[PDB]
Amino acid sequence: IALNKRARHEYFIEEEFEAGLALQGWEVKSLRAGKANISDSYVLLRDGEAFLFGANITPMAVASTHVVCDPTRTRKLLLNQRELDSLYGRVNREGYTVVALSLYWKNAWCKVKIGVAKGKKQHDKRSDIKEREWQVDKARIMKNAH
Amino acid sequence: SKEKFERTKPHVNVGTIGHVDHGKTTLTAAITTVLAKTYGNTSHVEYDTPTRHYAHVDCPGHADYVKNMITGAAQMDGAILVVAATDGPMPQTREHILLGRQVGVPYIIVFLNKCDMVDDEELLELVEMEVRELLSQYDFPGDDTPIVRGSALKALEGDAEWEAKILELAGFLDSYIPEPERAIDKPFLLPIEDVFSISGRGTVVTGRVERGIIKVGEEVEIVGIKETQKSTCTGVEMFRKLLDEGRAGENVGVLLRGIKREEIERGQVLAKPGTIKPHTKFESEVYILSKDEGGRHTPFFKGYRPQFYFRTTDVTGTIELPEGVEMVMPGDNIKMVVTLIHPIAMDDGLRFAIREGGRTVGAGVVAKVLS
Amino acid sequence: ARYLGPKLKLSRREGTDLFLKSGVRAIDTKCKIEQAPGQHGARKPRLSDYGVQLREKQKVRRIYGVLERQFRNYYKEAARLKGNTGENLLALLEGRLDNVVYRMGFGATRAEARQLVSHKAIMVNGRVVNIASYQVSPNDVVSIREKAKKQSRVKAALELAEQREKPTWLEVDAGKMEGTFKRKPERSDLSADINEHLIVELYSK
RNA sequence: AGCUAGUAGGUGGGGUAACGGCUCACCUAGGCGACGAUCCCUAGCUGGUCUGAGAGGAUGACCAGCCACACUGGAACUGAGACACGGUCCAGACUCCUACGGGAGGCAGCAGUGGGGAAUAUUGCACAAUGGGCGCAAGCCUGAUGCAGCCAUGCCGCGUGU
RNA sequence: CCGCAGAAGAAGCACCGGCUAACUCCGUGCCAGCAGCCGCGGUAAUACGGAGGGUGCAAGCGUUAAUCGGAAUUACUGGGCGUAAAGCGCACGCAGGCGGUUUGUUAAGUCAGAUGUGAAAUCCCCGGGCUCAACCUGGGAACUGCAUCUGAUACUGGCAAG
RNA sequence: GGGGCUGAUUCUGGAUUCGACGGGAUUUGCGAAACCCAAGGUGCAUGCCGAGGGGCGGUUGGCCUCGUAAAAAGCCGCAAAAAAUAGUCGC
Ligand SMILES: C/C=C\C=C\[C@@H]1O[C@](O)([C@H](CC)C(=O)NC/C=C\C=C(/C)[C@@H](OC)[C@@H](C)[C@@H]2O[C@H](/C=C/C=C/C=C(\C)C(=O)c3c(O)cc[nH]c3=O)[C@H](O)[C@@H]2O)[C@H](O)[C@H](O)C1(C)C
Ligand SMILES: Nc1nc2c(ncn2[C@@H]2O[C@H](COP(=O)(O)OP(=O)(O)O)[C@@H](O)[C@H]2O)c(=O)[nH]1
Ligand SMILES: [Mg+2]
Ligand SMILES: [Mg+2]
Ligand SMILES: [Mg+2]
Ligand SMILES: [Mg+2]
Ligand SMILES: [Mg+2]
Ligand SMILES: [Mg+2]
Ligand SMILES: [Mg+2]
Ligand SMILES: [Mg+2]
Ligand SMILES: [Mg+2]
Repeated sequence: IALNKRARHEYFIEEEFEAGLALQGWEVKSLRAGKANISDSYVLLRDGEAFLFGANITPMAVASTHVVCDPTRTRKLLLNQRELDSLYGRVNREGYTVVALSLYWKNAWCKVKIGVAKGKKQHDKRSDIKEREWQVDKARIMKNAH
Repeated sequence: SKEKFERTKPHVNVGTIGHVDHGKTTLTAAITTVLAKTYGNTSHVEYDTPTRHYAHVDCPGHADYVKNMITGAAQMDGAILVVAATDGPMPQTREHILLGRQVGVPYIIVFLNKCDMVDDEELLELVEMEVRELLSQYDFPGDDTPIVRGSALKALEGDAEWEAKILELAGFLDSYIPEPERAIDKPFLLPIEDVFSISGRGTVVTGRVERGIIKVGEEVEIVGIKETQKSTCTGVEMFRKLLDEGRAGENVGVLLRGIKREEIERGQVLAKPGTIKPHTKFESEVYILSKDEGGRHTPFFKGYRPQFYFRTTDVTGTIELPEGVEMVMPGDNIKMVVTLIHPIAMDDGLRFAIREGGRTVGAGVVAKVLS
Repeated sequence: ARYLGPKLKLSRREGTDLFLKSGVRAIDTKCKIEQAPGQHGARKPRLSDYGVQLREKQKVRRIYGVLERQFRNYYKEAARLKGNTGENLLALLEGRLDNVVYRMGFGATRAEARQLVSHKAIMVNGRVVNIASYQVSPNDVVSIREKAKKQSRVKAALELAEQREKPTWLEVDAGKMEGTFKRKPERSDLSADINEHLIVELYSK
């Protein structure tokens, strides 16, 4: 189902729809089988209706033994005109960040099940920052040694 | 490796690329037997004519073997069109003559088998006139070419008339093929075409010396696909005979030390050190015509992926053109930049062949190198 | 492989009277030399330990022109010998032929002395040598061959030699370009700008 | 955790260049073993080398002494000196040649080739010096040896400049 | 070795947050990515990629493979067993280990002296020659071992007395 | 060097791929580049030059310029007597 265990354990998905994406023959024919790496896809704002970002291509042996197929290749999300400016505004002033979740199939199209997830806050690093400050203070206070 | 070869009667290469199952192997075997009697896959037999020493290459006439046949004909200095006089010209023969003209074989001699299988004196003349007309229309020489009729398998049967006929055939072959030009001016260079592994001896690489000489004990450099390395030659030989130096223009086998059969493949060149460097992209001018020079008809566009055949082998390549040409429609006398996957040691002025779908599209001459 | 490259930056990295270039062209604290004032100039992070010892080893090596491996070989020989390891090491460093030429004055700089020794501008006991690592024994004489006499190279070096003080063990005449090396130096005569037991501690580590 | 009955010993013969169950016939029923017998796995040993202040630990690269081996195994002869490293016989595998009547072979020697590997050499020159064996001796030969080639594989020194 | 034109023909690698010698910027933004550990990297990375600049070695620099050291972390020199790992559930007892006090006698353990020996090679010390060195070589010591001859009788032990 | 073989989905006998790429039928809610005239006035006007001219020093008969008679002036600037940054901040 490609549940995206990261987005499951953190910031439960809230909104999603069904759409495909554009890709070349190199990074295709393996999503039909199912192999992929779509864990925490970092989809950000793109002028072309938020082109798909973050998720890489499956490491299946379709390589020409130079690269897998494409270390970085353009991936396009699909939306007529509904979420370019609205997505920009939501990311700016709401806290909801759209990420790709799963890869469902119409038996032909590898659908981008992008989910609009909430930006969850980082863990309290207010102990390790002080630990690092004490470490650098210890490294600096070694002056009076001859 | 037990005969000390004498560099007399300069080596000349003659190749039979005649019709399939029309007696090419039988003809070359008969020629060798009659010459060795009266004088005392690519099959490379040899024979010493009183005029010049010739190496006869029986090439495969099959269409699917055209890739190695390209080197066999580029290797070749004189072509022998071996065809049956009872069937006349064939599509395979036309393809072979087109390939020979595209690779640049100057001198061609036509031989008509099954002379005695026809009890007439007009059909042989009719088929000879037909093949002569074909040559004259396909940009080949004409009435100044020795045309040879006769049986190719009875030349080995006990006779005298056909033996004299085939001796006369060898005579004008050596007459019509004069002393060829050799290019021993620049440092040594030899493109590889075949690899053998001699037990107790090592790895040997076969090919026609493009330029320069090779003395026994000389250092040479392997330059080619994915690899540029160094090595040492020990025991220059030719047709299982002892040699001292290897001139340019003859097919010889050079013994290399510290060579792996799987590591060294066909396509590379044994050059003198510091002479040539492999490249993957280079600029070249193309010479395609409008429609009647192999090139396609429809106006194709960029992204074309043809095979760029070279002295040794070929590789799929991509072409990019400067601005000012929206389309790359046939009729391309312009210059463009060709990028290849496998690097091959190349120099300016190199002539390569552009092919696709089993047919030649156009020619190209290397103009500059972009590495 | 003698060191080659910048020298003022090399000296200001540590900050000492290591030695300078033979020619002088405004050698002073004009604006920024070793303790650069103005808007910056952090000179010493003040490292706790083993750092000053590493700096001492490096400054010793760059002054004498010796490499790390040869310097460690000299240290091992000094430790194997009797006496004090530091003074034995300094004795070997001074007995290196290039420093002998430099302290005799025929070498304007230590690098220049090494260059001359390599180019055979020096001879020992009436025999040429082209090794800057040769060790001279006491009561010996080292001469300059007739070919090196005509060098503005050497003329400037001998001119600059007499502006400094003179050592306890070298007596050199420039009328024949010859110097007698009588005894071996000690820590008392050697410049007291470095500590030897810290270096001993470092490579004994 | 038991092993061994030619096994422990003696009496005589034979055998060995010499002692001796080495072997034979008889008799005695012992011998070895908890300090590890018997059996299994691994392993060339030593002078030495590395790491260590030391006792210790690892290992046997180069070289030297000794042992064993020469496709696997068995056996004997010549020869003072072998169960023989470029002597002989035979069983087995492999390879090669044959005229298909029948024969040859064992690079763990110098090189060199195929395979393995992270990975390692030229099918050189010379008896010029030492040594080796043969010979009145000059003199023969020696892949021992010495020199040559490649590799920065390790140590040392010099140089790219003042 | 002598002459010949000209520096003219000859420098790279690793690292730069603490261990450890070395600081700034740009971009990505638990992503891409570094690493031996501590541990980094969630818009401001001296730690990631690049750039600038510094440091450590240098025709050699880093990763990996194996031994020892630090590991007193198999500890005899030189650990511990109530709660961290560790006193058998308890008792008897053989082989085994040790053993109260005094005398005599044995020389076994132990100690001393002397001899031969510990191959050469190698470590080390004093010197010498290769431009010093690497390397080679002379002499010396050492190789703490082993066996033999004679003494010592305090201690452990054999024997005889209490 | 050649032969066989795998290069999606039931060898797809159709996907607007709702959004990607040159641009487009259809009506227009648009002005010259989506689509022409100059239907309100306005001649100092449709429309052309071999060409000749500034404040210290040069000039691309001109990116300045004339209704082309030969004149009213732009672009570079610090080198000299110039406004040289009165030579090097004697600025
Ligand atoms: C053929 C592939 C391999 C060749 C290898 C290389 O070719 C070459 O690079 C070569 C460069 C000259 C090359 O690229 N050849 C490879 C590629 C290019 C082809 C070359 C030459 C041509 O010119 C455009 C060549 C045919 C040319 O046509 C002229 C006359 C036309 C003949 C008729 C046939 C043709 C075509 C034709 O379409 C035709 C027709 O019109 C009527 C009926 N039926 C036909 O079928 C004349 O005969 C010239 O010879 C060099 O020869 C090298 O030495 C090489 C051997 C390494
Ligand atoms: N009757 C006849 N047969 C011929 C003659 N020349 C060749 N052949 C036949 O050609 C055959 C040899 O063909 P081959 O050379 O092996 O085929 P290729 O290598 O493709 O040309 C033989 O079996 C002959 O029977 C001829 O002059 N007369
Ligand atoms: Mg007996
Ligand atoms: Mg073994
Ligand atoms: Mg043999
Ligand atoms: Mg220890
Ligand atoms: Mg220990
Ligand atoms: Mg403990
Ligand atoms: Mg416990
Ligand atoms: Mg208890
Ligand atoms: Mg219990």
